[PDB]
Amino acid sequence: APVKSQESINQKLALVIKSGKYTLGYKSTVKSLRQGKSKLIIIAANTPVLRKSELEYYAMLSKTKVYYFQGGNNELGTAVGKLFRVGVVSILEAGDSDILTTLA
Repeated sequence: APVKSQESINQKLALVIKSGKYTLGYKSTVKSLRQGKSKLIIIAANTPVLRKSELEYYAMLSKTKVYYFQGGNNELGTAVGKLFRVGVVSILEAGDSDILTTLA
């Protein structure tokens, strides 16, 4: 999270989710990252050190990037699912906008 860009990652990631391949929620990401073919993970959820370290480990095993958006509330829920607050996300094919090569 670059200081002002809490809207930009939201907008660009929803703009991607319009047709690109994503996953939502801890088990969903963990599964999908253990499936290797991920490229970018987002953590916008109250995620402690061991929990982030596990996601970060799968983002290291898979040849992936980690993006912390850990506002301690729900700020990416806006882009992804609107209802749940746990903004833990990952993207596998951004076949829409360049997010995994610019938000890199």
